Amino acid sequence: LTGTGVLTESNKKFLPFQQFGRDIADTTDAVRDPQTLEILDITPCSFGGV
Amino acid sequence: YTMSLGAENSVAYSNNSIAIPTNFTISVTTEILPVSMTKTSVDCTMYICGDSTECSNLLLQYGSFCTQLNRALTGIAVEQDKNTQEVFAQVKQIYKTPPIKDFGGFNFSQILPDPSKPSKRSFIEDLLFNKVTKFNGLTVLPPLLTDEMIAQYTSALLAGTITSGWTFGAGAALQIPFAMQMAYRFNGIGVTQNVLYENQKLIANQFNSAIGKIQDSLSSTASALGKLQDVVNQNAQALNTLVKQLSSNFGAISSVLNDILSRLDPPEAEVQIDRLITGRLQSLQTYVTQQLIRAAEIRASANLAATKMSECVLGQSKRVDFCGKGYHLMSFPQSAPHGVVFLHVTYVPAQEKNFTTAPAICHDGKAHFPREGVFVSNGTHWFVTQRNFYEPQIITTDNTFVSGNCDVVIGIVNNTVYDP
Amino acid sequence: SALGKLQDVVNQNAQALNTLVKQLSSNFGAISSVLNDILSRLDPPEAEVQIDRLITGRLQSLQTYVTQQLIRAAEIRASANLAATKMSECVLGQSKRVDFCGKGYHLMSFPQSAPHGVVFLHVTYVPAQEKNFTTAPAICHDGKAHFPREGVFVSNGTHWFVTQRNFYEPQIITTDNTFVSGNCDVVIGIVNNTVYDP
Amino acid sequence: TRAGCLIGAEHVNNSYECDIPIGAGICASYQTSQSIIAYTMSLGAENSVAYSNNSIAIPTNFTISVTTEILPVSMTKTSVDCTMYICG
Ligand SMILES: *[C@@H]1O[C@H](CO)[C@@H](O[C@@H]2O[C@H](CO)[C@@H](O)[C@H](O)[C@H]2NC(C)=O)[C@H](O)[C@H]1NC(C)=O
Ligand SMILES: *[C@@H]1O[C@H](CO)[C@@H](O[C@@H]2O[C@H](CO)[C@@H](O)[C@H](O)[C@H]2NC(C)=O)[C@H](O)[C@H]1NC(C)=O
Ligand SMILES: *[C@@H]1O[C@H](CO)[C@@H](O[C@@H]2O[C@H](CO)[C@@H](O)[C@H](O)[C@H]2NC(C)=O)[C@H](O)[C@H]1NC(C)=O
Ligand SMILES: *[C@@H]1O[C@H](CO)[C@@H](O[C@@H]2O[C@H](CO)[C@@H](O)[C@H](O)[C@H]2NC(C)=O)[C@H](O)[C@H]1NC(C)=O
Ligand SMILES: *[C@@H]1O[C@H](CO)[C@@H](O[C@@H]2O[C@H](CO)[C@@H](O)[C@H](O)[C@H]2NC(C)=O)[C@H](O)[C@H]1NC(C)=O
Ligand SMILES: *[C@@H]1O[C@H](CO)[C@@H](O[C@@H]2O[C@H](CO)[C@@H](O)[C@H](O)[C@H]2NC(C)=O)[C@H](O)[C@H]1NC(C)=O
Ligand SMILES: *[C@@H]1O[C@H](CO)[C@@H](O)[C@H](O)[C@H]1NC(C)=O
Ligand SMILES: *[C@@H]1O[C@H](CO)[C@@H](O)[C@H](O)[C@H]1NC(C)=O
Ligand SMILES: *[C@@H]1O[C@H](CO)[C@@H](O)[C@H](O)[C@H]1NC(C)=O
Ligand SMILES: *[C@@H]1O[C@H](CO)[C@@H](O)[C@H](O)[C@H]1NC(C)=O
Ligand SMILES: *[C@@H]1O[C@H](CO)[C@@H](O)[C@H](O)[C@H]1NC(C)=O
Ligand SMILES: *[C@@H]1O[C@H](CO)[C@@H](O)[C@H](O)[C@H]1NC(C)=O
Repeated sequence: LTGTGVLTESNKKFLPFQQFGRDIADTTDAVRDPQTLEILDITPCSFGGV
Repeated sequence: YTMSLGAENSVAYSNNSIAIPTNFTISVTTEILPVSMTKTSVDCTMYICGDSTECSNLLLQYGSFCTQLNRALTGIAVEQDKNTQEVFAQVKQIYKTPPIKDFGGFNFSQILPDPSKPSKRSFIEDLLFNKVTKFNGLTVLPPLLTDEMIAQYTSALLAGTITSGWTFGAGAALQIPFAMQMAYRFNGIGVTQNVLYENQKLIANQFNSAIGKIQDSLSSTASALGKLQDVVNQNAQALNTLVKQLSSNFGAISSVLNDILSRLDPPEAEVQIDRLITGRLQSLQTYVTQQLIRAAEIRASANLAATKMSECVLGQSKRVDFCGKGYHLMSFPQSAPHGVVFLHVTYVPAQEKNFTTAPAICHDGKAHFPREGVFVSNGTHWFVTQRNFYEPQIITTDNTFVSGNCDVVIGIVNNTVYDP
Repeated sequence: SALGKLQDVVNQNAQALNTLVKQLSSNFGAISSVLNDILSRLDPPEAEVQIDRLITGRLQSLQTYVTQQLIRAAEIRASANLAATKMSECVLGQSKRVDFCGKGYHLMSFPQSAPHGVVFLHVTYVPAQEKNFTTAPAICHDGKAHFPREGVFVSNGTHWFVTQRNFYEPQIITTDNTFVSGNCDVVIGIVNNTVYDP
Repeated sequence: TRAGCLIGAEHVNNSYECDIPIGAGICASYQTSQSIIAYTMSLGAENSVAYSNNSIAIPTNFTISVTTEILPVSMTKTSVDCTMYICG
């Protein structure tokens, strides 16, 4: 599962069988790391107009 | 069921009967208008392609479509500040109230700003604010004026209205006692000023009561501010739709640009990308068109709001239903999220009695007409009185004027006129 | 910059039209934006493919243009309706609408023409020197409460006068200036003075 | 600021009429040695009205003002041929 972004530790709980989560827009919100079974949140990299 | 259009009312019309109010009430009503909407902005390239180089290059085949869409949205966002500025920023100075709130019994403490809060809003304004209530190239620009700044303009308009009447809206603010200001407003609706002074306590009490009713109405009924909530909901829905469209395949193997890119070589990847571009571009164009139409609707509302501020708050209107129902006396603005709320104070006749009337009285062959008011009778004696409030007076030569004689006016009454 | 509103209308339409023209140079996936390059080089079974994609692109560009002009046209019409209203209420009469015909009290207006628009010159009256006077809602004389028919009662610190509200012009208070209703015990803040009877 | 990161303008804590708007209460202008500055905009001068229960202000003079209001009425009557534009 790929993408570009900033990873932080999450403070949410996944059920034991869930592998990743999604937001209201149905995009990837968070993932379960495959080696350490911890949940990380994915934040888009900052951007804006100039 | 078949709906009713209202109760029936047979008016007791006759060629010699007039009904005249002997009492009145003061009513304060609330009118709510949208002024602006969220200044959103959408990046025409990021929405469609993200950070994909291949997609970005394919979009060059469409020329200026990308920039036209951003230009249109930018224009809307600018207009939203223009609308706000026109409605509220129309006072030349920021006026303040005196430290001693002596307004002749009229209590404005619920509409004046509260000095103890971090945001100087009135009690009513706090109620209004409490009741009204994805990253793919989509952003929101802040408004130029902040809520605190709007509150200051509102406060200035209110302070002006209370201490200098409408004068500040034409020239310099010139102080006037509040009760005298009301006297002018009463003459302005056809009611002689002595009516105000002789009933000053009553009028002030009815006013104060009406404000308390407003606080309860707004506190208990969330739906009261539905017009502003509606603007918010429609823009939110349009935007969520734009986002959901990114998940459509439009004939593609996948809606995800990265799934196409990570699996196919360019000679094939481009086919899949091109169809996603067409679909996403069409979806974005649809969004922008709808926002232009919606923006126009809001602007029209803002223009109306600006007009009401000028004609209802900065003066006394003669337009019949323009500044609330009843005869207009004065109005006070309050701010609201993305809009303005007006409190309109009107005079309503409220107890009528059946009097006999006549168009004229003939005395010694001369036809006498009232200068002001009408002639009435209680069944024994004839009096002259002002039209909007029963107050009978002896008919004298200082009340009437003479033109013509007993043989011209239809329905002329045989009586005398007193000469002091 | 004084006439920026009219210049703005011109600039927006010019920009929209230039955009429509520039779009003719886009390929939209075609080998060439020039219809004649396609026709002079390819046999019909192939030329049609290239032509069809140019048509789709050009048709979409034109539809976009027309939609924008319909929206813009509506904005102008609304302005024209306002202008027509002002001609009727500011030029052909004297308006009572507070900020409708300029700031200050309206006296009269005069139209002037302009490219694609109208310019109004609004003549208004503005009060311009105030002074601080003492006032009262009424004067009681021999138990009778006297109110002005027009104007207000004022005092210069020693004498009371009645004057028109919008321009200081003090007059002796007489029975021809005031009317009587009620007495000294009803009006709040009523002043103790006399009224002259000619 | 709340409107973004502003680089090159000098922020001051004075208050001035708005010239070039930035957002969220902030504007910028070029002034006195002349450089771009950023500031909170002023909403106007303050005016404490001398209100009392017995004082009225009355003008003793007036002026005549003439102001200009400009409104658009029409736009160029363009026309586009739906076939020629596309096909020549
Ligand atoms: C104006 O009305 C407000 C209520 O809307 C009055 O507020 C009350 O003030 C007293 C103190 O004098 C408090 O004990 C009450 O609890 C307050 N009432 C509420 C609902 O908070 C205010 O006194 C009135 N002002 C004048 C001059 O009459
Ligand atoms: C005009 O109507 C008002 C009410 O709108 C009358 O005032 C009320 O009188 C009753 C007694 O009959 C009191 O209990 C209420 O408290 C009064 N209300 C207020 C706000 O003061 C008034 O008396 C009527 N006047 C005439 C001449 O009929
Ligand atoms: C109206 O008042 C007049 C007196 O001012 C009454 O007196 C006269 O009546 C006779 C008979 O009808 C008329 O010919 C005279 O012309 C009247 N005098 C004048 C000055 O008009 C008259 O009767 C009264 N009319 C009614 C209907 O009561
Ligand atoms: C019409 O109004 C008059 C007063 O203007 C009433 O007459 C008065 O009645 C009182 C007793 O209630 C007497 O003390 C006064 O002297 C009478 N005045 C006059 C001029 O006669 C008259 O009764 C009323 N008529 C009707 C039908 O209401
Ligand atoms: C207002 O003017 C009256 C005279 O018109 C003064 O004269 C009387 O004063 C006594 C004592 O206060 C009262 O009981 C009388 O009722 C007054 N006469 C009348 C006709 O009202 C009165 O003193 C003056 N009041 C003030 C405050 O100067
Ligand atoms: C208030 O106005 C009156 C005039 O209406 C001023 O009194 C006059 O003063 C002149 C001298 O400047 C005398 O010649 C007149 O005879 C006075 N008239 C009267 C009726 O006394 C009065 O001084 C003004 N008061 C103030 C405080 O300015
Ligand atoms: C993967 O291997 C590392 C290193 O031996 C170990 O620390 C980790 O717990 C292992 N994770 C899983 C899911 O087996
Ligand atoms: C006037 O009289 C009619 C009967 O002729 C009655 O129905 C009506 O209610 C009366 N109106 C008032 C104000 O008393
Ligand atoms: C009013 O109507 C009655 C109906 O019976 C009629 O007799 C009377 O002459 C009329 N009066 C006037 C002034 O029209
Ligand atoms: C009225 O008096 C106040 C002081 O109480 C003063 O500040 C104000 O400028 C005066 N107004 C005029 C018109 O002289
Ligand atoms: C005006 O206010 C003063 C405040 O000291 C008070 O003494 C006076 O009685 C008030 N007069 C009126 C008519 O309200
Ligand atoms: C801010 O205000 C202080 C006075 O309180 C003044 O000394 C200082 O120079 C001002 N600074 C700026 C950047 O405006």
